[PDB]
Amino acid sequence: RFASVYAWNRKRISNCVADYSVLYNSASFSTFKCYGVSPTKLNDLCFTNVYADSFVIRGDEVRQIAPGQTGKIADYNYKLPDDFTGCVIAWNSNNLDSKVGGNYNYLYRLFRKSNLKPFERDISTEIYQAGSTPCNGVEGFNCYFPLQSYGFQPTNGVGYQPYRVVVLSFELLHAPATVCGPKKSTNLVKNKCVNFNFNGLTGTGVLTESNKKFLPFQQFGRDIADTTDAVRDPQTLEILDITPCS
Amino acid sequence: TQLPPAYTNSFTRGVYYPDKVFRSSVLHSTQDLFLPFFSNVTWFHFDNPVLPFNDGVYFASTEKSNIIRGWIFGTTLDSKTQSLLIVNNATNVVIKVCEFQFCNDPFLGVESEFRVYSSANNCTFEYVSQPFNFKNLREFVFKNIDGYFKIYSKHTPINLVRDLPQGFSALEPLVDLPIGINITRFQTLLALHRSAYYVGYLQPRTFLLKYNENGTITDAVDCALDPLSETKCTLKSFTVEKGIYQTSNFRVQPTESIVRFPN
Amino acid sequence: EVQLVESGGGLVQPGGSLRLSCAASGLLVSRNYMNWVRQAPGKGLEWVSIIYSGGSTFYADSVEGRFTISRDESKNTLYLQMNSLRTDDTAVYYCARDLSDYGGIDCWGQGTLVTVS
Amino acid sequence: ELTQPLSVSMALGQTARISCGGDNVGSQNVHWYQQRPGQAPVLVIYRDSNRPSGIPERFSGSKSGNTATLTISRAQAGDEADYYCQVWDSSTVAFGGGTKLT
Ligand SMILES: *[C@@H]1O[C@H](CO)[C@@H](O)[C@H](O)[C@H]1NC(C)=O
Repeated sequence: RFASVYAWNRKRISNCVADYSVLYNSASFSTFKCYGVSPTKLNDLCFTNVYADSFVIRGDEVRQIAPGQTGKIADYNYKLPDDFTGCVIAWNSNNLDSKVGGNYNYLYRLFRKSNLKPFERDISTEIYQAGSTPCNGVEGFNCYFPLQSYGFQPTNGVGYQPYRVVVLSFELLHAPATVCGPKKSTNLVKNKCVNFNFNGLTGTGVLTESNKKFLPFQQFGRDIADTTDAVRDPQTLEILDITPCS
Repeated sequence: TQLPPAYTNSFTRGVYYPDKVFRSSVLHSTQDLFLPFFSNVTWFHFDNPVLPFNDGVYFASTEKSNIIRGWIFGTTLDSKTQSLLIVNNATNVVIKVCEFQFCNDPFLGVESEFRVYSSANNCTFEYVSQPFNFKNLREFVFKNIDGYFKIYSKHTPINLVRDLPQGFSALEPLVDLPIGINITRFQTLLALHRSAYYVGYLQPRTFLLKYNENGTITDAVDCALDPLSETKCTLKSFTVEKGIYQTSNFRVQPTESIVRFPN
Repeated sequence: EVQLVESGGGLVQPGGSLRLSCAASGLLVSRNYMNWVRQAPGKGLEWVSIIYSGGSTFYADSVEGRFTISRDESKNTLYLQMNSLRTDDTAVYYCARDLSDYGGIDCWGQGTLVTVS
Repeated sequence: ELTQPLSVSMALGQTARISCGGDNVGSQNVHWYQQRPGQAPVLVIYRDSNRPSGIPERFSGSKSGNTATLTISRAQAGDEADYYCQVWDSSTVAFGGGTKLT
């Protein structure tokens, strides 16, 4: 279950490999809009933190989850800053979320005295004052519990369909990035002149099996003039000598 | 039993492999933070003070009884800033980073008890190991570079009650943690018994390291220790032939400053 | 409970503008969604504009290009600045306090006609 | 938008009903107003069926698949008004064209 709005589950993704393109390429989402980044170039980036904000809204509200939009959700529930960078992913969840009679676990904030700040969250049920006497603590004239708590029905228009929304934001907080897209690789072919890239080490030469042994620890070896002599392959931990191409 | 600080001789301990580069049967000159040779090391035993981290810490200890379990590293160490807590809890060893509140007298007990901190705070990550005379000498080197908390370590068998054994061994990287926090102080975590450690500091130094055919450091020379070592570093050899070698220049420094203009 | 009253002009010309105003006893303008509702002159009701409680505004594109809705919280007065007037806009303009789903339009004014010719 | 029957007339002592038809589903909350000519619309039914204090007990609402319904239990000459229904659609407040009841 996804949470309602006025209620955000922020996953906090760190220390992992993000196969972003799986989400993009698997066309199971109705909406997959990326701001500031191509959805397919996201794989070449790495962040200190990635946040996934999980919530449920109605179909005609999907368009409000955007840096430039306004409305009941954009302003009182989940506001994105105008400089938002990240991806908004959403899909039709009618199959899980609609109930006959209405699946009333879904809350929306119909009341606030001001717009909500970007990424601000306010989860109080405080009875709202519309005027006159505060009337605090009870509903009444000029006192309104803030959230409607609508339900979803099996019979609906596409707009009343529940949608599950996950918003991915990305940041670099003056720290080593830890959420990286996957590395790609090629097959390893020996006894040919090849332009190599092993981990972060590059150069052209010919690899052959080596008779060297490294402590479990070392990854690369060098000669007396600091030239890489051999490398350990990252997948098969064998040591391969590098000769110059003639 | 109230104790004063004790002191010892570091000899040639505090050497670690500075990189993940393999060298075979070579002599190599490198510059990094190392424990200086023959430094004055502080020896501790219920005394678990907060110590400066400076540029990095050489830590070593002797036990047979699984008392030394961990460390706290950070700055203010009061929940106001993010900090690093490393603890061996017998079931497992966990490295945690959080804006932890700490006890002013954190401890563990022989498991019978755990205290260390009264509270958690917004936390960012954990790394968890799998479930599970002094006899064991453990050595660690802790340095914090460009956001990474680099830990090197070695396990040396011992059979000695009184002091750090003499000898040479280089420590290998244990873990390299992408944390991104400042560390200025640290504290050692000991268990109380329920039903002996040394601290030195690293300084920038130049060393020659002697690598054997298998890429193992078998010896080392601290180029700033004395004139013989300076000669060895100059010549790139652990063996020096009879003769005279220029190794450094002597330079007189100004001791005062004079500024004069007419009345 | 709320005594909401309109204020506005008489005859204005096409291409002109007019500032209309609503205020009420027992109500904070800053705390409500407020609407201006138009009753076409023998034709029927249309929504024209809304100001969100403490927020943004929306307009019926099917009704107009741009007229603006605004509020002054120190007065609890709601305003509609009409512009780009057409004779097509002769109508009764009403004050309205909108509770959306929770309770529809709870409070109405009496209605003020704007004559455009 | 909201569809309308056009009228109910000489409904005296009987019930009276109005229906608004929309792709808008009875799912859209449908509210109802009674506009006596010359007066501002008066809310009579809210949150689909409920009635406000201050109007006759005669009023209540109900709904079908896509259609909201207003019901008056006993019709009187004094009930003549132009009755309306409204929809909160996508921040657009729409009204039906009104039903003439007497
Ligand atoms: C990588 O995967 C292959 C195929 O499962 C396996 O044979 C190889 O040992 C793995 N290497 C590492 C370093 O995990």
